[PDB]
Amino acid sequence: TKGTSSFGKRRNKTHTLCRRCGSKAYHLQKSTCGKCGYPAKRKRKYNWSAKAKRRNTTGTGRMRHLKIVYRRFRHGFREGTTPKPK
Amino acid sequence: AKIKARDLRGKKKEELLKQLDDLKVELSQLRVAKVTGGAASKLSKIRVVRKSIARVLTVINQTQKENLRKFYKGKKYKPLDLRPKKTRAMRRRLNKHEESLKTKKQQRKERLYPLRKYAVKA
Amino acid sequence: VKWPRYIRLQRQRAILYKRLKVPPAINQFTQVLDRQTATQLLKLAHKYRPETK
Amino acid sequence: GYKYIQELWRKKQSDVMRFLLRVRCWQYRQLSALHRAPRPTRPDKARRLGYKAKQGYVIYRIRVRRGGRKRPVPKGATYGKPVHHGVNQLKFARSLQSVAEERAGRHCGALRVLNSYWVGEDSTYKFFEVILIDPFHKAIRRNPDTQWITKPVHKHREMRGLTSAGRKSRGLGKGHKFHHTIGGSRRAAWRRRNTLQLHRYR
Amino acid sequence: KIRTSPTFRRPKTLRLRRQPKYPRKSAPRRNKLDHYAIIKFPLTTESAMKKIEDNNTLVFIVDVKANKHQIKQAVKKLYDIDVAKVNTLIRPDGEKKAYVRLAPDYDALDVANKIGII
Amino acid sequence: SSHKTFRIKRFLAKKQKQNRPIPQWIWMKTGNKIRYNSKRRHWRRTKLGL
RNA sequence: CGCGACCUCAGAUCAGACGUGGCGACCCGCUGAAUUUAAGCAUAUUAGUCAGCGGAGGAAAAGAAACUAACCAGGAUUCCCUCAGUAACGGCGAGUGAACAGGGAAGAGCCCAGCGCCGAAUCCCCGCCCCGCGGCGGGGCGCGGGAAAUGUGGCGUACGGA
RNA sequence: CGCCGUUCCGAAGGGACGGGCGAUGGCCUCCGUUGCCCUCAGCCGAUCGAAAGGGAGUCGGGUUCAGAUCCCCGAAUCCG
Ligand SMILES: [Mg+2]
Ligand SMILES: [Mg+2]
Ligand SMILES: [Mg+2]
Ligand SMILES: [Mg+2]
Ligand SMILES: [Mg+2]
Ligand SMILES: [Mg+2]
Ligand SMILES: [Mg+2]
Ligand SMILES: [Mg+2]
Ligand SMILES: [Mg+2]
Ligand SMILES: [Mg+2]
Ligand SMILES: [Mg+2]
Ligand SMILES: [Mg+2]
Ligand SMILES: [Mg+2]
Ligand SMILES: [Mg+2]
Ligand SMILES: [Mg+2]
Ligand SMILES: [Mg+2]
Ligand SMILES: [Mg+2]
Ligand SMILES: [Mg+2]
Ligand SMILES: [Mg+2]
Ligand SMILES: [Mg+2]
Ligand SMILES: [Mg+2]
Ligand SMILES: [Mg+2]
Ligand SMILES: [Mg+2]
Ligand SMILES: [Mg+2]
Ligand SMILES: [Zn+2]
Repeated sequence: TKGTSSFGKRRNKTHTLCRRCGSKAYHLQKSTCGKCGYPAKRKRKYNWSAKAKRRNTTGTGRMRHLKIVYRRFRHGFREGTTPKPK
Repeated sequence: AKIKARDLRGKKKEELLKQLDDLKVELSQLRVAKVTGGAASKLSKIRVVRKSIARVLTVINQTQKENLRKFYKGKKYKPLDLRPKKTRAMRRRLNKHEESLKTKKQQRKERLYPLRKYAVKA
Repeated sequence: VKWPRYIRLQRQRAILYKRLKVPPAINQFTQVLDRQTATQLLKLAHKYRPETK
Repeated sequence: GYKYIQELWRKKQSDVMRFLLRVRCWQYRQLSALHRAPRPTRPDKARRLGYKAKQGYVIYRIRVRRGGRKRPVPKGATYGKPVHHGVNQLKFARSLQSVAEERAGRHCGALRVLNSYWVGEDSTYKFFEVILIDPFHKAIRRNPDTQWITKPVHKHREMRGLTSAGRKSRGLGKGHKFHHTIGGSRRAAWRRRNTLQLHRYR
Repeated sequence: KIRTSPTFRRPKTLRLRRQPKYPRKSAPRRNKLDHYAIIKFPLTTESAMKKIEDNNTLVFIVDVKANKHQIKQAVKKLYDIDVAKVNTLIRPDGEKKAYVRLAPDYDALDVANKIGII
Repeated sequence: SSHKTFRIKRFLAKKQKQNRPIPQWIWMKTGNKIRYNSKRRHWRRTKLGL
């Protein structure tokens, strides 16, 4: 009865998609995420999981501002200039 | 007709917004042709008109930004958009004058004991 | 009245300055210049004020 | 003058200074735990520790509870060998003055801690005063005698143990007493002693 | 001025208004929910052609962020036709279908004849 | 259920539009290996997480 | 009663700034084990290590002796060879374990408070002029406002200095 | 890092009528606006917590291959 019988009672979910990390780990009762600790300011990460870091690091996403900073860097972040016109 | 960005810079703000308000109607008529079924000669003009709108709005924002930083060319406080945007640590430095500042004690040391140029005989 | 903390603090520090045995070195500041000598004093100390900006 | 307040603040066992330190400690015991002071309580000790009476210099007064560091564990039960059954009589390795300077350097994270000093204590509290500098004022930016504090290297001097009260806790120094901190720090000494140099040719 | 009540309440002081010395952003951001972006295309399905023919309505795939007010006031701009009512619904596809019912005198079938869908 | 939310109706819509076969014009390309769509999903077997 | 100071303390979508979070190989500050070794084990060892927390930089930290020495003396810090598996610690068991000198890479010094001297001789802010203007400055005006005598600037700091 | 704590060590109300002063837009008549005082004010704790608790107000008929107290027609109703 502890098995197949009590596997039907599973109907109300514990977690939902966190809004900061898009993972399905937001405990609806504790109101905090198990993947990023959303209500806490600091993203939670431990060294004892070397791989969960490599799944969430500065390369894993779009770097929509870093991949351009790495390009404006090769010229000391020049500003207010354009090439000489034709 | 190939809308180049060169012959768009002399026109006036409302002589640009009339072109915008005509290109958006040409878009609406092309997104209608797409759903009613239209010739590929028309369907392929969507990529041409979305980019004509892109060129127009680009020249509009460029003239507006040049006018803005000309109005604030010599002013002291200017919008954070016209302020030079570099890295946070590069914007939170000391000025080249704060770097090039010296106490009167070092303006007196550097003066009374300069670094002399010399050689030695071998 | 229930006063704010800073008011009650300074109002009962003026009381601690009446309950605590104040050494004569601090108590020698209560015996001060009178109200008649003060006038003539500042009268003389007005002809020798420093210069302004 | 300043040497008169100096030689006066060394007779803390006298009458006048045990009255003053006691009315000060009573008044401090009524305010908040971390509050800004209007002006330096000890102007002489503040000059000695680097306080120029000019804009940008700030003084925070802060109180800390005396006593050692009980180990944060369950009821008793520090699971380990009897060596580490100690919870009660343990001591903390950073002085209460460094803890005052870092509760100020954390409550107000924009300002840079310079030093701090003792302004009173009782059985359950120690009262310090932390000399915070505002590193983006122009009285500090332009004045070149003190524009070193405005560089990013001196962020959180007290979280990195570079203030006076902090440096006093890392056991560094030159001599035959300070051998275990030859090199950068205790861990940069430990690394070089516990590091096996394996040359190419052995 | 006697203290009539034993509760010292904080006195109300004066509060000024923001007189900035420089606007943060240089220019107001243009309204990206234009009258044109708010209406993408119509539908030509016999589920909406019976609405046009019988119910004298039209079926547009409007932007999802659009109110029935923005829709009404943007069909009265792109097509110059007074509107009876608007009924929106978000499809399982994701887009927001909108049934716009024209005034009694205006004929949907004859404004769809105009704009193209017929 | 039938008492969805907006974020969830929208996530189901995305999971509906990702559930279609590769366009037929796409394996005459040159640098091509995709024989078929392998990221497909059946509503019965795999249950979309959530 | 009122008026005006000063001190202490609040309120602002007050004018202008600043912090927050991420990364984390290396670095700085704390917290801190137990597997294992001892042919058991309890001190020791593993180890100030794994985990944990905080803070940075392109390096960090340290740094111009309250030093080493006992010589015919050396002279900031950091690094390598060597001292040295040494002196020493240790159920003196298991095991642990530096420094001085010397040869090299590099090489650089300084600054305050205080004590005195000077008419506060000093600093920040706003308004206007001209320039510079994409690292917000230079010069001139303002019986313009503040900070500061509960101490600003110049000389000056243990090698002595005035 | 944070934890404790929810009326407890708190200057915790940015509100209202009337009056006086001041300004504003127009049949500048007479209301409305916002600036300054005068008068008055309890509260009890920011905020969250129920598609079964509390919670104003829509019913008939027709219609689709799949939607109807939702669309069409006809009758109402609450709130501002
Ligand atoms: Mg539960
Ligand atoms: Mg240092
Ligand atoms: Mg000591
Ligand atoms: Mg403001
Ligand atoms: Mg064993
Ligand atoms: Mg064994
Ligand atoms: Mg065993
Ligand atoms: Mg042991
Ligand atoms: Mg050891
Ligand atoms: Mg320790
Ligand atoms: Mg670790
Ligand atoms: Mg952390
Ligand atoms: Mg950080
Ligand atoms: Mg950096
Ligand atoms: Mg350094
Ligand atoms: Mg020395
Ligand atoms: Mg040496
Ligand atoms: Mg040596
Ligand atoms: Mg050499
Ligand atoms: Mg000097
Ligand atoms: Mg001096
Ligand atoms: Mg709590
Ligand atoms: Mg609610
Ligand atoms: Mg209910
Ligand atoms: Zn999450």
